[PDB]
Amino acid sequence: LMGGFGLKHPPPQIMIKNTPVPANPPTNFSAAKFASFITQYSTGQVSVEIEWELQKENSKRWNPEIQYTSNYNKSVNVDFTVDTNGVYSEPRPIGTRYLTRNL
Amino acid sequence: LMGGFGLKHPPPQIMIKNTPVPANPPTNFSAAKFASFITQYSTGQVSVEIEWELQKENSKRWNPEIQYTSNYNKSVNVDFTVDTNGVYSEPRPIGTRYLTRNL
Repeated sequence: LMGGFGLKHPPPQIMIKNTPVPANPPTNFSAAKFASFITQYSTGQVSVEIEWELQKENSKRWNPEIQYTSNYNKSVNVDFTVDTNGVYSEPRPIGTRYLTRNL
Repeated sequence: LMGGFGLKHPPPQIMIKNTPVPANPPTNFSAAKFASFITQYSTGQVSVEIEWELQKENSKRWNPEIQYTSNYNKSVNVDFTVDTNGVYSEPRPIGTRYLTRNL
């Protein structure tokens, strides 16, 4: 109901954690669990590749159709772009429904 | 300079006329040319088929591009359509330059 595709078997969850690295144990045995750990974090790179199937528009209508377009008028910032501070923003919620079809 | 493609050998001219059909000649020979003709015209159907080669847009720009679009606001007449009297009109001179490319 928010949108998208309902999948019985959706893309699986990818789970990740940093393996615990203990700090130095005491020199005499203690059966208590370790609360003492070496502070660490991890970084890396993640690639995702999806293949999408398209359904082309077959329409016979004579007149032109509504398209999603940028505005030609001048502006301080270009839409869908970084600003002077390096912040990427999205001006509007673009939807997918423009082309038309008969019932 | 008006636009289009310059061709040394453009599409040829297609020429058509109605063959003259004389009216009844006099019954005695006269060497004067005939000025007297059966009034007639011709109608028919004409098909033209052109094959056009396309050059696809390769652009890497992130932000969206200007498109040619219809206006969604309501109006008495749809653009590029007949009116109530059956007259087809073109509201504006659509040009071909929308997509962008670097120098």
